[PDB]
Amino acid sequence: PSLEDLLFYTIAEGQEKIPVHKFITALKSTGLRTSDPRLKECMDMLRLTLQTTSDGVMLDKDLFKKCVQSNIVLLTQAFRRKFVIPDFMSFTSHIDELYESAKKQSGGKVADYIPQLAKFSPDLWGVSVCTADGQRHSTGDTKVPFCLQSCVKPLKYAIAVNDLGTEYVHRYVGKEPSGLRFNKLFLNEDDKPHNPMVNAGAIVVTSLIKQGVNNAEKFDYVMQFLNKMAGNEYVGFSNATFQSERESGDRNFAIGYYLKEKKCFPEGTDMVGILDFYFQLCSIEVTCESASVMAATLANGGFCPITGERVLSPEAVRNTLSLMHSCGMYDFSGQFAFHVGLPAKSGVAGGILLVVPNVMGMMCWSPPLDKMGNSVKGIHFCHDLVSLCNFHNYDNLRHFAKKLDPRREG
Amino acid sequence: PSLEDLLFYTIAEGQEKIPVHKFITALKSTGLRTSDPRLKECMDMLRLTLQTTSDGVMLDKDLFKKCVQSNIVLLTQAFRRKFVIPDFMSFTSHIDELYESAKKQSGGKVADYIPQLAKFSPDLWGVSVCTADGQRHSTGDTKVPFCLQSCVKPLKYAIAVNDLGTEYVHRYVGKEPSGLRFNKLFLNEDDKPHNPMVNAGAIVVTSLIKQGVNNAEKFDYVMQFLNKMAGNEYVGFSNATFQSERESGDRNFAIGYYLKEKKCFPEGTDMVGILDFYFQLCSIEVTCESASVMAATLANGGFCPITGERVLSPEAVRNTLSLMHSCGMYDFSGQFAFHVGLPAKSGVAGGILLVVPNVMGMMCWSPPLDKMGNSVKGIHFCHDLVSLCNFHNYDNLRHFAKKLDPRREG
Amino acid sequence: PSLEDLLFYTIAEGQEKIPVHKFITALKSTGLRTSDPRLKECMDMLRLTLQTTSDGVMLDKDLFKKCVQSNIVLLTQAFRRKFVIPDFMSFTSHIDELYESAKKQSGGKVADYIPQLAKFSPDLWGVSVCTADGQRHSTGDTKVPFCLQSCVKPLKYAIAVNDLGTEYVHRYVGKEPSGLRFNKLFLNEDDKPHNPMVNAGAIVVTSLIKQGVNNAEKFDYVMQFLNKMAGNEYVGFSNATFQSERESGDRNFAIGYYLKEKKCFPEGTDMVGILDFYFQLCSIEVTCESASVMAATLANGGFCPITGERVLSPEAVRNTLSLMHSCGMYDFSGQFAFHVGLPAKSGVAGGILLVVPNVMGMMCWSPPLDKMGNSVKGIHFCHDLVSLCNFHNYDNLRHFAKKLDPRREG
Amino acid sequence: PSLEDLLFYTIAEGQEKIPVHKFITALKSTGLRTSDPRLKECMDMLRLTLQTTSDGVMLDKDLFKKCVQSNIVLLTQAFRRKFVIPDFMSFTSHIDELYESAKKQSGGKVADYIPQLAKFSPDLWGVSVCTADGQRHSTGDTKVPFCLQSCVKPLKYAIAVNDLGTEYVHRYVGKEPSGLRFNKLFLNEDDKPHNPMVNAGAIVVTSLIKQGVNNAEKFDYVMQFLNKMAGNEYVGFSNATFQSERESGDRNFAIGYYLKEKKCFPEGTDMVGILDFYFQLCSIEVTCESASVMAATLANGGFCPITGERVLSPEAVRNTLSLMHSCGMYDFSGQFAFHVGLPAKSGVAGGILLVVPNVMGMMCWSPPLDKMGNSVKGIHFCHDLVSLCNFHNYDNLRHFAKKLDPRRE
Ligand SMILES: O=C(Cc1ccccc1)Nc1nnc(O[C@@H]2CCN(c3nnc(NC(=O)Cc4ccccc4)s3)C2)s1
Ligand SMILES: O=C(Cc1ccccc1)Nc1nnc(O[C@@H]2CCN(c3nnc(NC(=O)Cc4ccccc4)s3)C2)s1
Repeated sequence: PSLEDLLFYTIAEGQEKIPVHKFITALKSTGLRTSDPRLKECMDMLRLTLQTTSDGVMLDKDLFKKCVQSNIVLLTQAFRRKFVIPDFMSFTSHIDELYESAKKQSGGKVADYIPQLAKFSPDLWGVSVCTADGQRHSTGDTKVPFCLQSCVKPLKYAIAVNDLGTEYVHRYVGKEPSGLRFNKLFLNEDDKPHNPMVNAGAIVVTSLIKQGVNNAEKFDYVMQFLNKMAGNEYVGFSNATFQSERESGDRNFAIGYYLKEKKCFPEGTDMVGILDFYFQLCSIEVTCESASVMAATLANGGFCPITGERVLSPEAVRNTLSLMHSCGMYDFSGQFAFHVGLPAKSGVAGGILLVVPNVMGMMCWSPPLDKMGNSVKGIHFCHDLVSLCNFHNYDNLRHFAKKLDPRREG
Repeated sequence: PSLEDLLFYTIAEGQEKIPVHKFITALKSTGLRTSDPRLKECMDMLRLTLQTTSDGVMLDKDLFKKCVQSNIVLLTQAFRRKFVIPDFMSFTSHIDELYESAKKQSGGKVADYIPQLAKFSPDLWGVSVCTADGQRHSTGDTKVPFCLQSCVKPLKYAIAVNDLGTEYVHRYVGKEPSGLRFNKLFLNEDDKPHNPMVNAGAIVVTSLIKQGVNNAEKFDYVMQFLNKMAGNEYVGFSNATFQSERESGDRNFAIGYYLKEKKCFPEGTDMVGILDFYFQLCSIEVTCESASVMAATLANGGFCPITGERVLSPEAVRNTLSLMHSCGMYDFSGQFAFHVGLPAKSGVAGGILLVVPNVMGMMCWSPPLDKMGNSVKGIHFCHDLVSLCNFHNYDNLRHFAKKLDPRREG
Repeated sequence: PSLEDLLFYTIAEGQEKIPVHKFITALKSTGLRTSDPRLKECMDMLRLTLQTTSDGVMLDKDLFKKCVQSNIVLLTQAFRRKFVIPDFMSFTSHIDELYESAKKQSGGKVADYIPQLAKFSPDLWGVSVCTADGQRHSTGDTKVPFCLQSCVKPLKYAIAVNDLGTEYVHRYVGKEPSGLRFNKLFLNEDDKPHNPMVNAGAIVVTSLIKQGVNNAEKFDYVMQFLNKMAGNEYVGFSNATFQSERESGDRNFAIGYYLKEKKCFPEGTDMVGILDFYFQLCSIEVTCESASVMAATLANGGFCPITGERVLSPEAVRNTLSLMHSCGMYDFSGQFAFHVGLPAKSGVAGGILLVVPNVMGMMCWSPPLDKMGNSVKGIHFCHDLVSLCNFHNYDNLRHFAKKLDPRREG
Repeated sequence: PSLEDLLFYTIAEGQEKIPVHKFITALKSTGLRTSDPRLKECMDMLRLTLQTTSDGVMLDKDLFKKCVQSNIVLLTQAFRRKFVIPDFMSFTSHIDELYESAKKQSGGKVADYIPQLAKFSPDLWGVSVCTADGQRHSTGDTKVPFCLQSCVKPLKYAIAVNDLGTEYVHRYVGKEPSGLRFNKLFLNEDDKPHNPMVNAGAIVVTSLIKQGVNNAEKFDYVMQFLNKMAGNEYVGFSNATFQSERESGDRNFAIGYYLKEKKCFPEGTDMVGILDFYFQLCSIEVTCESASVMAATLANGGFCPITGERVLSPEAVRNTLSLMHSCGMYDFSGQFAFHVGLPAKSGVAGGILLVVPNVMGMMCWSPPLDKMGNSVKGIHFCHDLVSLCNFHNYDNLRHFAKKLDPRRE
């Protein structure tokens, strides 16, 4: 008996050897990417044996075992259809029609707040999927960088809860939606911002991360933290929006000064500096692939799906998903929690960092926003997504009408 | 091969025949109860053949086989560990520990609004479980009748959505929590009550059920409905509470008139009569066992777990859980949604109607309310429950730290 | 070779005989209805031979031959997938999603002009399809009667051109849209109403049908036509609406008198009587199944698709479609012609008579009008339909980007 | 089995060889022209073997194969009568009678406003066809160059929507016909010109193409666009016409200043410069064969029929065909939309750029205009054409009286 041989004959045909063009397209059809970090060791050993004999792309029973032996447990669950979406290619084609049915919603206005965001083209539209098992798919402008803006608010909240714990973090920021009331107010009635997803609350959260060290070290700590959430995929920084958001942020300055008398920061806070750190964190750049992985990290209880590493404590992810449910889409949050039922977070660059817990993480991106600040195409996509699969938070995994459950086979 | 045979040797021990108490204790240890409605044919023939011969209580291979023949698909999931809680015996032992730690919380005040709820003892405390598969467990004062009071609000909202649909019903009622600055107002800014879980909204929803018939017919139409949600377990009516809620509903009479003014009911509504219907629906009686099956029907996508009949549409159940999530615990809702993450509804009688979607429904009952109107022991129980199992809506089903997952073996 | 046999083994499986439910579910899935008038002999002889032996139910090669013998030419085009939409099962599955996306549009207000249209519920919403070959599908409230109102204008225009020819009819009525300052004016500068689709023009056209005869026969002559256009499905008359349009038609009276000094009718016209006839023609009743067949006759060059009968001359059908293109949706006509590109007609009752030439006719109905008088749901549906298929008048039948073409296989 | 063999034997006679005149006249009778760009390799391989031995003009099955292998799938649908007009030879003979019945209509007066248009003879008259498959036919004066004038308005509108998209373009110009005495006003009540086919709208459209570059580069971008649209057939520039349109263009200046005041352009517009661009764009030269291919690109969903290239987005072609339907013939537009049912666009030079969607494009040219500005012969031809074939937009492709349908056998 052997796990490697059994997998060999499943791909082999009962034939003697496997061409390695056939092995990787068998692999790519599980949705995995040959660049998966949990597979380097297997593809490190395939570029090795694809120089030893440049003739015969072919692989014995025994040559197969020494390329895959290292990663075999992850490869067979991929090949025994044991990933969270077993027929991943069927699901991606649904992602495709979902992408392109959203593609003809030309409504919306791109943020003119800054010359750096009006800059971005209204025809950009990208959707990226990463499952809790690492299966990936993209369509549209999926590797164009854009800034997270307020899509970083759950990520910095998670970091704060991860390092400091729920109870401390919420001495300083609430945990409830304000109400379609106070788009306008900074503080709840305990003189705390309502929740980490609104600018007043985000700024307070930003004040908590890595106290006692300067703002350059603090920023690097969030960036290496954000690196782990993304499996070390792309996360950058556009100094252009950063310097443009510091010239044009009188209300963050309004909020900041509002927080000082009201003694909403912890002792020793340099508010004007924290405003700079906040402006930096909102100009962090990602793609939808990058961001989809961080989404999937939250989809996966704090484990990065493409590295297997523990990034965020489960307590941090639960809280972060809790509040993205209720507060994550500006004024549209309650409507969104009702009709979509997914923890999501939107940003002025056109991003929606969407999380389907226990299934997949996603990132949508189209710069045209509606009049509540949400990517028009993005909102459309998530409505269609829940309208077609039982990813809604309170769909039943047993009785779900004419919806699909991509989590199951036949 | 034939299931009744396969199941026969599973209990048989490899022995000759199965005594019927050995079969009955094996079944009850799966958590099913011999009175299960989906088991009635099987238990009708065990009582019959234990009259056909008053000696030897043992069961041949066909004597067993033609007693379970009608019900075999359910008995096998029961005996093959295929229910959603496979190790139900330890899970109830946890419910017991959970029950008894809430039992030493002597705080709270019993609602003295009317002599009928001040009548109730502060030492009454009951918790009842019913799973999406029909498994039951109770502890404490579990068959004492009490009125749902506002535990009926999700149930009548579901009924309304089932017959009229989301889009119609929500012409008349909102779908968001007010904000804990608006426990006080009746209407949001589209002049709709904020959501079905608050008195103004329940009252509007009640105005929608079964228009065109008188209040006696409406009441029975809702009552037959609650019978189906409860698998025909106890659903009653306390006329004592109803007549006393007719004296002391100046706020409801306030709300009713405020709503008729603002053109909030559908045309042709007799508001004062709807108020009478509303007081009726709030004085409908249950026990925790009755009501736990009621909750399990929403846990189960609208199928009553102990009868298999479809009671509520999936759209009705999803919306009802969506709004119990955010609006279900009066002012404690946002705190509840954060710390417990379970769709729940409380009532001034001491009830909390709790739903763990895809797993189980429950009803806890202790009349002493805290200063926000929620059962003290109930609130204590629900916090302990999710701190011990990954039932929180945004717990991860794969990575959940030191919590238990009763959905899996060990 | 023989045509009945060839169709026999195509369904037969090569097997036995054909169960007659298997023949009829095969027939219905082409979209035909067993009630089709061109199939009456086949279903008469199938109901007959399912009495000749009450106990079959199967079909010999010679028994199949004598049930389909009279109808074989139509059944083969149905079974050789030679109808204008070959995969009708796909297309109706799309129509359903189109219907359900329009169902969530709660905007609009029902015409309260007369108590007869305010009666109608805002949640009535029906869509019905009939192809140039007779294939049908409906969804929603498709056999609820409503009056054509101004959906009759294209039809009476067609009747007029069919009997009198283009050149005579347009002595009295123009053939161009007014332009959106002239919603308000009755006559162009040749002292003719602008076109047959606006009230002044219809009223003049009403004056041309069946001159020299009294109003009872005139109405009856139009009713014979509309029965023929609908294959004798439901077309009725609402005396309720007619008398209320008799009370509240000061404008048609205003218009009627304005048309009389300017000598706009033919000699010998009794203007007030013509106004009465026009009021009758507007309160004629249909359902969307009924009316969808009327649209399909215009889609089909004047032949009723479900009877094969020639109803309108090609000249009448072309002109009526020419003018529904530009003038058919009130103030929205030019926008509708741009974004939808289909000959359509709207009515105050909530109807939209839509024609996809050479393909199919449809009738959408939801009584809520927008602020220009067009069914909100109808307008929404018509956008999504063309946004989904290459039916736009000026889509290309070869290069049409990511749109669907139901005229094509795969 | 092999297609070059099959096509060889369908042409061959069943004899062993084909004279290559028999192959060329058989090819021209499908209506394709040996100059078709999609046949270039094929004619490269017979320009070559028509030197290997200069007499003995005949072709084996393997020699035939090595010239047509490169172009084989386009050549058989040509020879298996699978083009959208299978019997092109009768259709062109119908186009001929339509040409000659229209040629006897001398009504009209040549545009006399500028000397360069007075220059043109009243008896010049050309009609050229190009089908969605590349079949070509002409009659009369079909590569005498003349300016598009206002026949360019759909093309610059197509370019605009192709690069910028429908929603942007129609921020600045409407999408409906004005009303028959609103020929005189420049703006509707949203302060946009009514549509891209009227001068105010065209002038605004001209303001949208290729912003941020100077007017020499702008003009070159449009001509690269028109080159692709015509499959690189004739497109020129009459500097004579351009100088008469600038000396004598007071309404455009009126329009330009009226639009600038009402802020009808996008920010950063140089109005007097855009008027200059608009005047040159209107002096672009074509022939009827040239333009008929441009028409055929619009008949064909934005793909040029003689090169296979994707030129215009499908969204762009639909909108342009939409608006040529309702707004394309000046005051005669509504009448034309009723009786002809074809998207057409007329110009002061005497052109009518006509499109039969999914079938063919054509360009008519006779300089005598009627009293609404449309070529008399062009208008006559467009009436007779639909009077003969079910090309009317709302003709039925199934029940169509005695009109003939060249699309079927
Ligand atoms: O003008 C409108 C419009 C309007 C609409 C309908 C009716 C009337 C007016 N809206 C404004 N929004 N913000 C404004 O000014 C500043 C920025 C936000 N600031 C606040 N944060 N938190 C607050 N409240 C408490 O903290 C309660 C509290 C609870 C317990 C103790 C102390 C205070 S105010 C102050 S003005
Ligand atoms: O007890 C206090 C204490 C208090 C605390 C701090 C300062 C002093 C006093 N305050 C009261 N709260 N409620 C009261 O009773 C009234 C009956 C119901 N009323 C309303 N319901 N819903 C509404 N909706 C809109 O108003 C939206 C809307 C609609 C159109 C435009 C704008 C907004 S009004 C209010 S008294």
